[PDB]
Amino acid sequence: AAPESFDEVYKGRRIQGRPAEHGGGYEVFVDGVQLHVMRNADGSWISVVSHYDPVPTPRAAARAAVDELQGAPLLPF
Amino acid sequence: TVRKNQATLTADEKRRFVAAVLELKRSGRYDEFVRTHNEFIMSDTDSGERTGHRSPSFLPWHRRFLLDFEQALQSVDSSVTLPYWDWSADRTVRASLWAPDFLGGTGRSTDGRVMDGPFAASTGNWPINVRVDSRTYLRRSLGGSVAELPTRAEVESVLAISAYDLPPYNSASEGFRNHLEGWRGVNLHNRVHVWVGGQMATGVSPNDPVFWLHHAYVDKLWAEWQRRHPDSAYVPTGGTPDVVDLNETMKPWNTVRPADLLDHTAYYTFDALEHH
Ligand SMILES: [O-][O-]
Ligand SMILES: [Cu+2]
Ligand SMILES: [Cu+2]
Ligand SMILES: [Cu+2]
Repeated sequence: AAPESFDEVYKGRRIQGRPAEHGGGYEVFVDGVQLHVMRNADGSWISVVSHYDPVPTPRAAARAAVDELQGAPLLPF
Repeated sequence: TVRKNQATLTADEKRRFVAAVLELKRSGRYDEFVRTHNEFIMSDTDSGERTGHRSPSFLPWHRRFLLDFEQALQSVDSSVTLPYWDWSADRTVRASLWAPDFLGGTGRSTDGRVMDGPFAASTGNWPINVRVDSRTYLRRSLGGSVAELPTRAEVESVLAISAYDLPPYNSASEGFRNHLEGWRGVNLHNRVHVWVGGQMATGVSPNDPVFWLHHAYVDKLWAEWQRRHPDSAYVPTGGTPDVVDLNETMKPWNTVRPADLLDHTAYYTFDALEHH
């Protein structure tokens, strides 16, 4: 079963996640732009801007992406 | 073709390597390596097709990818070969690797921008074009997101693992390949990506020239593992869905198999590689 959806403002940016590059079952958006994310076999997550650094949830991956971006707009993949 | 530890390059060899890298960038060829890597990063999944990452072919795939890149460098300057970064030995920001005559240093704390060396954005010679993070300058934060590079003792524990890889042949596997890649265990290759930070922490990690030196040392560790376990070899060896078996061909090239890449000495040697 997919993780739950989420919607919050994190560090001034809107991050959204929902159940739905790979056939991969969950979508995340930063200010409306989709961020590629992926789930690992042990249930951890990564995103294309933190791809070598597993975190426990898709919200954690979205937050890690906002941290990485330092205010920059995400470009669509 | 001899691949040398970066720490050992002469000033002339660093000059020639940097110039060849910058020319691949200027001509447009470099960025397609970045693009190829990101496409595989994004499509390799633990429960579906997986070729470049999180799979047994992680090591031959990167071996062929680095050969393609080294052949492109040699098309510019036939004397140049890919050096390797032994991050277990050269483990601080003070390593000559990160000096302004080679790769330049860490990024400044505000925006992570690299401010010195040949690849600093201010030179006009290193636009970041293939990107997800919209910024167009090289970034790094050495030791920012993880405190330490792997040590020789940690590498040795991974080198001692006898099985090349194991079912289910993905990021959950026991075995040498997944320990070296770093998804399980004390974590070698993934941790180095995180330690450099900036683009090296992302799916467009070849945007940083250190990518190649990191993977050339990962590649060297496969060669070391082989010398430690001459009795052990690539697996799987046939009939595995979604995974590249030993004699199956690999995308994107389609014309080469893990079998064709196990013996690096068909293509290059190392400055030093311990015997069995
Ligand atoms: O994996 O780069
Ligand atoms: Cu991915
Ligand atoms: Cu890598
Ligand atoms: Cu023996």
